[PDB]
Amino acid sequence: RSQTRISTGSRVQTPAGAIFTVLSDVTIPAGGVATIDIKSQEYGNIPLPVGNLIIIDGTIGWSGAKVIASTRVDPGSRQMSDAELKNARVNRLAIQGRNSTMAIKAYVSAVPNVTSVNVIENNTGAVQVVNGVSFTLPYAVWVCVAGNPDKQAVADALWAAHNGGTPWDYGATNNGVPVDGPNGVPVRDPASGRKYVVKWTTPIMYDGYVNVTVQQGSSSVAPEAIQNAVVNYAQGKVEGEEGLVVGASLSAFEVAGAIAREIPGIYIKLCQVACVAAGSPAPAPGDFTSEYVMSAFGQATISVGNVRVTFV
Amino acid sequence: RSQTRISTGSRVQTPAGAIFTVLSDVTIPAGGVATIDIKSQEYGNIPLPVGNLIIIDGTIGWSGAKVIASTRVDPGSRQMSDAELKNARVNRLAIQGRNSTMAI
Amino acid sequence: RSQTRISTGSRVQTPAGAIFTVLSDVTIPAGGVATIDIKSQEYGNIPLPVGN
Amino acid sequence: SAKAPDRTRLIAALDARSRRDALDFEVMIPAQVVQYDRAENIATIQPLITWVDTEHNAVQRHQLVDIPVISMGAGGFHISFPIQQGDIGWIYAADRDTSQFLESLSMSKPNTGRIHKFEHGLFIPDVFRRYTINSEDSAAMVIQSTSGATRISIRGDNIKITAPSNVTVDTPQANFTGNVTIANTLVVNGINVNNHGHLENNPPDARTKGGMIA
Amino acid sequence: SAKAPDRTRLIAALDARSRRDALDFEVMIPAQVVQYDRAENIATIQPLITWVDTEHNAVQRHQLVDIPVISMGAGGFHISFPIQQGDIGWIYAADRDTSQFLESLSMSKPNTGRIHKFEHGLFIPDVFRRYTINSEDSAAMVIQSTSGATRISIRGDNIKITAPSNVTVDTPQANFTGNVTIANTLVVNGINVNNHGHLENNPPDARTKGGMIA
Amino acid sequence: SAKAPDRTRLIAALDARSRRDALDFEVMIPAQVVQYDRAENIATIQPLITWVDTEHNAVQRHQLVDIPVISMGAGGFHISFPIQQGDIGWIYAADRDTSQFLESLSMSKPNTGRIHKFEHGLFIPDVFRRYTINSEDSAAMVIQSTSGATRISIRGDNIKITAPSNVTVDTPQANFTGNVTIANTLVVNGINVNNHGHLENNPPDARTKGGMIA
Repeated sequence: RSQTRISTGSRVQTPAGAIFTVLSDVTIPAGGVATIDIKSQEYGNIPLPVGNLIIIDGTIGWSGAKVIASTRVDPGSRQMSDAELKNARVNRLAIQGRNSTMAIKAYVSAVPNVTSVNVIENNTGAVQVVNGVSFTLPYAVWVCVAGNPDKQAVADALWAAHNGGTPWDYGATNNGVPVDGPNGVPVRDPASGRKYVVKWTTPIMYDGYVNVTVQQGSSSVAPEAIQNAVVNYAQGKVEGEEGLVVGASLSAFEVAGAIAREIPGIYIKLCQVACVAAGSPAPAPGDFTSEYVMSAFGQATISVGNVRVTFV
Repeated sequence: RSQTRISTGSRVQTPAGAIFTVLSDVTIPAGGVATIDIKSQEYGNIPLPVGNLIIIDGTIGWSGAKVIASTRVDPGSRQMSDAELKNARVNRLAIQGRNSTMAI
Repeated sequence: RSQTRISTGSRVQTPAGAIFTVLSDVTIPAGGVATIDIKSQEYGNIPLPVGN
Repeated sequence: SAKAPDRTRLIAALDARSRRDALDFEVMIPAQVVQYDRAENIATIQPLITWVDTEHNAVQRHQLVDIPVISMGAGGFHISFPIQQGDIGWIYAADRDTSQFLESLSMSKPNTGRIHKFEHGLFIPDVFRRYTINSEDSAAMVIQSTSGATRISIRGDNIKITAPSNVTVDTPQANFTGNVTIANTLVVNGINVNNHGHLENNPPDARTKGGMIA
Repeated sequence: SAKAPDRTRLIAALDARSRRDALDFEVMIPAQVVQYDRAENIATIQPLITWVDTEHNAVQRHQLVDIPVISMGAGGFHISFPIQQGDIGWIYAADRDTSQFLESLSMSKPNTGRIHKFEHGLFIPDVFRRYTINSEDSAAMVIQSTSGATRISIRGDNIKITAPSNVTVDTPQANFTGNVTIANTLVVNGINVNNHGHLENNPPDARTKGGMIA
Repeated sequence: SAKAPDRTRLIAALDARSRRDALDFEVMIPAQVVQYDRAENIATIQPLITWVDTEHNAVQRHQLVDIPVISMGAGGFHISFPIQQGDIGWIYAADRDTSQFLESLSMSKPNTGRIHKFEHGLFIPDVFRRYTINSEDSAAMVIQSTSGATRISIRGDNIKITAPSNVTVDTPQANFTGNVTIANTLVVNGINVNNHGHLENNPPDARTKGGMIA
C-alpha cells in the first residue's frame, strides 16, 4: 500500500515481451490495483496470461499478473502495405464515395485488419442467385469480410456506407459464415434514431497445398526458396496480382507464374495444388489437380509447410 | 522489545489514513506504549477504533491500535467548503448577535 | 548445460591439433552443439576421426 | 583530527584524503545482537567497535536494524541456530543497497547509493573461545551445546551422539544394520524384554520363571 | 553520471574520482547459481544486484564462471549441501587473482593484476526466509530440509532426530548405552521379537503361544 | 613499479595513487594454518598468495598470529572441526584493530589506527575439492570425513548415519518412536536376545531349546 510506481516501468513477458508502463499508479491499501501499459515497439508477441516479471521498479513493488479480463488490440504494420498498395488502389479507388457497392468495398477495406472483401448487390431482384451466393431477398447486398478486424469498427463502417434501402442478405446456410448468427451487430445510427442491424459474413476457411517439380537448371541452386515465393504470392506481396482473396481461386498456373517471377531458370514441371476445408488431413496425391473453383464465398490459405518441392 | 518507534512512522486506516507519529518514542520493556499522532491531510477525518495498518517498522513491532481513551479531534478544513460557504453564510448571518434563535 | 562456449576456444588432437572455434556460440541445453573450426598454422593437417 | 604539515604539500592533502576515504569504507567488524526473530531472519545489531574523537572518548556506534543473518543452506538444507540477544558475531558490508533485494530475493536494482556501508550487510554468528570441548572429542567434529553435553562428536571412524536427557527419535522405520550393545532393559511397547516372559499350555498359561536369560 | 559544478573545484574533481574508485571496489553482493558440480566445487554464478545507468535502466551483471564455493571443513571434516541451480547466497571477492591458486591449493603468485573484482571470489549459500521451523524447535540447533521434515534438533539437553521415512544407520557395531523406548515390533533378523515365541521339550516342539508378555 | 608517462599528466599520478591505495587495502585471501589451539580459537596463519616484485619474483607473505577462527555458533550451539596445521581456508580483514576486542569480547575501542589489514581478521576453514562424496548422497546434506566413511547423509525424507566402526550413544533414555530392522543379534545386557531362552516350572529349569524361534 501507498507505493507509487514510477513511469517507464519495465515489464517483460516470458518470450521477451518488453512491455512498458506508460502512466504512474499508487497502490491503495487493498494491495491489488490495475495499471495500463504498452508494447515497446511496432510488434508485440501475444502475451500469455502469467505473472509479469518486474525488472525496473521501486522498493516495495511485489508482482503483476495478466488475466483475460484485460483488454487487447491487434497491430498491423509493414509497408500497412508497400507494393500491394498498387493493388489496393484499384479497390479503394472510391473511398471518397458513399452509397454504392464500390464505395462499400472501399470503406470496409479501409477498416484495419481487413485483408479482402467481396460485395454483391443482386440488383435484378427476383430472389434467385446472382454472381454466386444465393439471396433470400430480391434487393440486398452481401458483404464477405476476410481478416480479423473488430466487429464494432467494421459494423460502423458498413453502416456508414449504407446505400439507403438495401437490406443485408447473408443466409443460404453454407453461404459464408454468419458473424453473430441471426440478428447481427446492432450498431447505432449517427443520425440519432434506433439501433439498426447490419449483417455481413466471414468467408469459409480453406487450407491449400502445392506440389512442385523443378529441375534446378542453369546452375542456380535454391533448395527451399520456392515455398517462400508461393507464400508471398498467396499473401499478396507481389505487384498486380492479389493473393488468396475471397473471390480468388487456387490456380497451378498462377502459382507457377509467381514462382517464376521470384526466381527464373528452374523449369517448373508440375504445380498441382488441390485444397481442403479448414480442418481435414492432407488430401492425398490423388486430389492434387490443376485448379480449384473456389466460389465467391470462401478464402483459401497456404501454410509454409503445405508447399512441397521436388527436384528432378 | 525495546523497538525504537521513531518519528513520522507512517500508519494508515481504511479511508487513506496517512498518519504520522509526532515525536520518536522508544518502546518500554513491557511491550505496550502510547504515541501521539497527526494526520497527513488537513481534512475532517474519523479514525476507526481498530488499528488497521502500519507502513514503517523494523518488522519487530506487531501493530498499533486505537483505544476508547484516545483523544480524537475532528478538524476544520479551509473552505473544504468553497461553494457551500454561500449556503452556510445565510445560516450564520447573525454570528455577531446573541440572545435569539438565529444567533444561537 | 547452457554453457557459453566463447569464441576461439581451442582444441588439440594427437598430431598437434591446435584448432580454434570460429565464432562465439552458446551450446543448447540438450548436451551437444555444432561449431566451426580454424587451424592455427598454414600446413596440410588431417585430424583423426576420433574425439581426442 | 588533522596535522599541521598537511596543507603544505599536495601529496599531504592527497594522503589525508586517501585515509579519510578509506576510513568510511565499511567492510567488516564484530557485532552484537540487539533483536532477532527466527521466522524473518533479520536482526537488530549493535556493533562492538567504538569510535574515538580527538579528546579520546569512545562514541558508541548506532544500532543496525533488519540485517539479514546467514543460514548456510543450499537446496533447502540449511543450518539454524537459536540466535538471542547477547550473542556476538561478525557483520559484513554490501557493495550496494540490499534493501530492495531483501524483500524479493531476486534480481533487483540497488535502492540507494550507499556503497560499502554497514547499513546493509550480514551477520555471521561466532562464539569465539566461549565453548568447552571434552577431552574425548580432541580430534573430532564436535557439534555441541554451550558448555557441551549434547555433543555430536563425529570421529574419523566412529561417532558419539552424546546427550544428558534423551535421544527421542520421531522416525518410525529405522533400517539399522549392525550389532547393538544396549546394557539395560528395553520396555519395548511396555513389555520390558529384559524382564519379559511367555505362556504355554503344559503347564497351562505357564508364566515362565525369571525374565530373560540366554 | 556527472554533476555540472564539478570541474570547477579541485576537491569536486577529487571526490568524483574517489566515488568512481570506490564504485569499482567489488567486495560482496548477493548472487545466484546458474551451474554447479559437487565434484569440483566450482559454480557458474549470476549476481543478483543490477547495474544502473543514467536513463534509469538496469543492466544485469555478467555470469561469473568457475567460482569456488565454501565448504567449512578442517581436518577433512567438511559440511556439504546439494547446491543446485536457482539457489541464492552471497559472492565475495579476492584481494588478487586466485586463478593460479585454485588448481593447486598452494602458495602461488597472483596470475594477473585484477584486484578486488567479483570475478575471483567465493559463494556462501544462504536461504534467508526460505525455511520453516516447527514450534517444538524454538530454542534448539535445528538442521532441516527445505520446509523442514528431517530436522536434527539438538536442544540444550535432548536430541530429536526426525525423519518421515527412515533413520537407516549403516554402522555395524552400535554401542548405545541406555534405556530404549521402541513402541513397535523389532523384526530383529526378521524374527519379529514382538510376536516371538519359544519351543521346549515338555511338550516337545511346543509353540509357546502369544508373544512377549510379563 | 611505475610507468614513464606518469608524472606528466595529473590524472596519471592520481590513478597511480588510486592503484597503490587499493593495493594495500587488504580484504581477503586464501590462507594456511601453521599453529592452532582449540581451547582459545586463535591460529598462526601463513597467507597463500605471494607478493611479486619488479623482477617477477615471489616474496612470501608474513605469518599472522592470534587470528580468531570462526565457529558459526549462536545460543551456545557452535560447530567445531579438528583444525590442524596444514588445512587451508580464507582469511579476512577487520575495518579496525580488534586486538582490544579479542581479549574482552565486548564493546571496545580500536587499539591502534591500522585499518583494513590482515593483521586483524578471521580465518574460515574451507576444504575446496579435497573431499569425496558417495553416489548415494547425491542430493543430500552430507557431513562427512576426509574421504567419507562416517557421513551423515540427511536426505529430503531419510537420514543415513554411516560409520565404519561404531555409532556409540552415551545417553541413557532413548525414546525411539517406531520400529527397527536390526538384522543381527542384540547382546542386550550381555544376554544376546537373538539366542535367548527361558525356564519354567514344568519341566523345572527347562532350558528352552535353541535361541530365538518365532
